[PDB]
This record gives sequence, C-alpha cells and structure tokens, in this order.
Amino acid sequence: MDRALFLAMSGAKQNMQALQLRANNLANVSTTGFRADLAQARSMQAYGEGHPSRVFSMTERPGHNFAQGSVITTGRDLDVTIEGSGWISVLDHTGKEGLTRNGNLKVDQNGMLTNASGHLVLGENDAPITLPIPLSKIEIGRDGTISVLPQGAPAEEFQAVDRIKLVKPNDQSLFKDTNGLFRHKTPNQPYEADATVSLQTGAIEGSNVNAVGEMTALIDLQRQFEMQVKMMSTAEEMDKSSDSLLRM
Amino acid sequence: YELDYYSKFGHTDNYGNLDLRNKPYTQLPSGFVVKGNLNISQTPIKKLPKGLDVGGSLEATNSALKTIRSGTKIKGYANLLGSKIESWPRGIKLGGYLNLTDTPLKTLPAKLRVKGDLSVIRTPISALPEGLVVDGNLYIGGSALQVFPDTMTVKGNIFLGGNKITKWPSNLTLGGAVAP
Amino acid sequence: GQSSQNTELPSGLMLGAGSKVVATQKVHTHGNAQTTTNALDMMVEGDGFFQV
Amino acid sequence: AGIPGALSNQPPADASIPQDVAQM
Amino acid sequence: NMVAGIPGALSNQPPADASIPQDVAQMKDGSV
Amino acid sequence: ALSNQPPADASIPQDVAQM
Amino acid sequence: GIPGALSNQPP
Amino acid sequence: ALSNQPPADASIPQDVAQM
Amino acid sequence: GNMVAGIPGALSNQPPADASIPQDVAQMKDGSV
Amino acid sequence: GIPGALSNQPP
Repeated sequence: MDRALFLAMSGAKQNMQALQLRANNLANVSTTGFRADLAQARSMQAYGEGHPSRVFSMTERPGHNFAQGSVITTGRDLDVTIEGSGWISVLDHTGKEGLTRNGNLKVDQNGMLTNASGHLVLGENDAPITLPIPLSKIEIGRDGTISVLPQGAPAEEFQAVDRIKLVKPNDQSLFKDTNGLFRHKTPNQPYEADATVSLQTGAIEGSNVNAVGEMTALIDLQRQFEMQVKMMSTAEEMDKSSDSLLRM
Repeated sequence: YELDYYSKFGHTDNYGNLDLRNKPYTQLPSGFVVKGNLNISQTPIKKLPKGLDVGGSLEATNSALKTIRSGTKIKGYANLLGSKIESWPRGIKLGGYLNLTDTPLKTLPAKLRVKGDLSVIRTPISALPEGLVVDGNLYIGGSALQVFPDTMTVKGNIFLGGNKITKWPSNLTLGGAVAP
Repeated sequence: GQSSQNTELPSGLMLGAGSKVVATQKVHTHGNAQTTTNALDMMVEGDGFFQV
Repeated sequence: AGIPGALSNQPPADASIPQDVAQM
Repeated sequence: NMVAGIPGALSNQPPADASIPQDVAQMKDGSV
Repeated sequence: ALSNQPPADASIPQDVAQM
Repeated sequence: GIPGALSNQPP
Repeated sequence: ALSNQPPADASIPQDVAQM
Repeated sequence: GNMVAGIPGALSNQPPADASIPQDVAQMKDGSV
Repeated sequence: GIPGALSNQPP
C-alpha cells in the first residue's frame, strides 16, 4: 500500500523510544550523582529519484545535563560532593578507568576506598587508594586530600596519605558508557587531574533531573504519538477504498 | 526597513541558517556573518553588504538582488536564479557552483573560476570572458552567446541547448562531451 | 550488543533500564548520651561494641 | 514554469546544479 | 540475479535502525 | 516515465557528509 | 540459504 | 509439491528434550 | 474403516499441553480405529 | 462408536 503507513510507524516507534529515555530520567531522580539524559529527534530525508516528500525522524541522545546536582548534607565524613564542575576518576569491575560524580564513598575491610557503585577510587599515583587498616578519624580535605589519624595515635598526629584524583575535562567531550561512567569519546585519552576541582566533604550530590521538565515533555510525545497512529489508520482507510479499481 | 540583531535571531535555525523568504528587509549590516546557508529569495534586497560572509550557500531565487560587492566569502554555492543581477563582481571567493539562469547578467569577470557548475541559460550575455575555467557542467542553452573566447577550460560537459556556436576556442581541453 | 563509536547519533543511541537500591548503608554516627539512675546500664563513648 | 521555491530531492553536493527541480 | 529481503516494517526503516540483519541487507542488492 | 536502466535506491543517512 | 535462516526441525 | 508419503504431524512440545 | 477423527476448530489447534480434548478422541488422529 | 460419545436420549 502507501508508504505513509511505514513513514508514520517509523515516527511512532521513535516516540516510544524517546518515552523510554524520559522514563529512565524519572526513575533516577533519587539516584546519587546521576546526570540527566537529553532526548532529541533527527530529521533524515530519503534522498533519491522523485519528489522530496518522505523524511524519517529518529530519536537520539544529543548529550547529558551536566548541571550541579542537589546536595544532601548528611554529616558523614566519607561523603564527598564536587563543588561545581569536575569528576572523580574511578575504575570499574573490568578495570577500565572512567569518571563518576557519586561520592558515597566507603572503606572496606582492607582500607581500599570505593564508592557506592563498588568502583575503586583512584589516587595520586593513578592507582586505587589504599589507606591503613587501623584508622581512628578520617577527615577529607576540601581539595581532595585525605588526612587520616592512625588508631591509638594522639590527635596532633594528623597526616595526609593520599589525594583523590579529580578530573575536569570538557563536558561536551564525554559520553556515558554502558554502566553509567562517563568516558572520553576519543579512545586512549588520558584523564589528567585538575587542581581547581574542590570536594565539599560531608555532603552528597543528588540527581539533576527536572521532574516537571520530563513530565511536560511526556504530554507532548503522547500527542505526537497519537497523531501519527491516526495517520496509519487513515492510510489504511484510503487503500481499502481504492480496492474498488479492480472489481470490473 | 533593515534587519536588526534581534530580528536576525528570529530567522535562524539550529545549525545557523538565515531564512529571509518573503520578509520585508531592504538592507543587511556591513560585515555580516552567517553560520550556515543564507536565503534571501523573493526579498526586496537590491544590494548585498560589503564584507558579507556566508558559512553555507547563498539562495536568492526569484529575488530583487541586483548588486553584490567584492570581498564576499561564500563557502557553499551561489544560486541567483531569477534575480536582477546584471554583472558579476571580481574577486568573489565561491566554494561552489554559480547559477545565473534567467538573470539580466551581461558581463562576467575575466578569467573567472567556477569550482562547480555554471549557468548562463536564457541570459543576455553576449560573450564569455577570456580564460574561463569551469570545473563542472556548462549550460548556455537559450542564451545570446554565439562566440567562445580564444581559450577556455571546461572539466565536464558543455551544453549548447539550442544556441549556435561558430567560433570555437583554439585551446580547449574537455573532460566530457558537447551537447546541442 | 555493539557499543561506543558515535553516541550522539541515532546509530549509537543508548537506553537505560531504570534504577535500583544497591545497598542500605548503616550510618554509625555516635549518638547522644542519656543520663539514667540505673547502675547496670553502660555506654561506650567513641568506637567500640559490647560483646554478648 | 510554476512555483518559485520548490525543493530538490538529490543530496546536497554544493557543486552540481540540481536538475530534479524545474530550474528555469 | 536474485533480489530479496525482509518486507514490511523492518525494511521500511532508515539504515541506522539496525533491525535488518547485515547479511539479509546484502541480499537486497543482487545475488547469483 | 520509463527507462532502460533500473532506478537507484533511496539514501537515508544519519549524516549526509558520510555517503 | 538466506544466511542464518531459522530451521523447522527440533534443534 | 505433490509427494507420495503423507506429511508428518507437527509437534509443539513444552520441552524439545522430551520429544 | 481407516478413518481420522478429532474435535475440529479451536480445541484441537491449541498445543497438546492444554489437555482439552479427551485422550480417547485425541488418539484417533493418526488413523486408528 | 466414539467412546466418549453423548446420547440423545434421557439418561
């Protein structure tokens, strides 16, 4: 039949995919250090012989919202949030390094510093931070310097042991990977530490998802979705009527 | 009246193409820069500003454009179909083809280089400039041209379109064919 | 399941699967002291756990 | 001819004049 | 030569939407 | 109208610069 | 022969 | 496709192992 | 008397795990009786 | 007849 049936179907299909991207945003409102995902549609025309009447649209992710997340003051010593722009460099389960903004850190039984996702926290030597096992008081600095008190030591024996690797690259050069870690679009790009990134210890950075912004985008995808499915029915209606040209 | 900075913003797309179709603008500010393509079709604009820069292609089909001043930079093509241009200035940096079909064009710059196709279809031009170089297809159909210069260069096909050519260039190397 | 390359194009569009609660973290912040007259109740100021 | 602002279905090339449309 | 492919919804899509298997899309040119 | 050679297919690229 | 076609016989 | 031997009945089992 | 038999329509065209046809009737599908 | 056949007469 007419190709407008599939031209509208290819549009309704993308609206559902855009709806899925907004659904993931609203599910992650309470998530810690979550960067909102933007949804956009690209107009692609079928170039060739004939009148230029058919143009497809596909939904794609143009970028992410890198605005500062909501800061939650918790009073916990091992809670860190990046003041302004900046990232925390961590290595995932496989070992590939990446940037994260979740500062819900913790100390394991061996002293290794991890975050809430389990990623190991990189240090001054581009290696995971391993603090002494018998600690007494962890006091993270504003610049990322970790000053710990050995167990049984006097309060005046406060010494720095490591400095968290904070990286502030261009946000437009970062893409979210398959596990929520932002990495460089260009492969084999070294993550260079920055001396301007600051860590506000004792607070946790929340999500930056604008709940109303997603809701008002939802009510427009639904209407656009319903208009296209009416086009599918009216293209079906036209073909059924034209079925009476071979009756003879 | 004339286009302002705020009026410019209301005729620009996401990638930076200025659309002035049917808009009542008479003159553009000097030193004008366009991020992408420029469209001044059907406009009462009779003159393009000096120092004009277009990051894309200039579209002036069926417009009132008459004068383009030298120094204009156009990255894409120039489409002046149906406009009121009578002469082409010297020193225009054109990154694409030049379509001058159905224009009152009479004179062309000497040793003009067209990086794309050239059209003089149905134009009152009497003779082509010496040393003309065309990297694409040349359409002279329906024009008043009947004598080619001593030397010319066309890297594509040459379409006569109906006009009769009597004096062919002495030095001519053609990458394509000649069609009547 | 091929990934990466052009993530800002329709070809490389990536969709999430939602959210989850990974851990319920215990906040072992030292609490305030209650002064009672019973002589058999005790308290630890600072780190320490009673053993039973 | 007819309409003055008809489109062209050929992909942009910026070097070849589109002959799909009635370029007169 | 023989030309073939998946009809209907999957083929009436832009190539970016990789619904069509790669080898089946090859058949849509020519074969012998 | 008719022609002696098959018409070309339709191009639907996500980026016209790469065709 | 369509490369990688499903079959109609218990695996 | 006229054959000489009646076609066998299709089978729709819960497990292909017990078939 | 080599006949084939069974309940026509919806009952038979369900997969056998439904167990809607009586087993006696379902076994007259291979030409038995 | 059919083993599970139903009768058209009163039981």
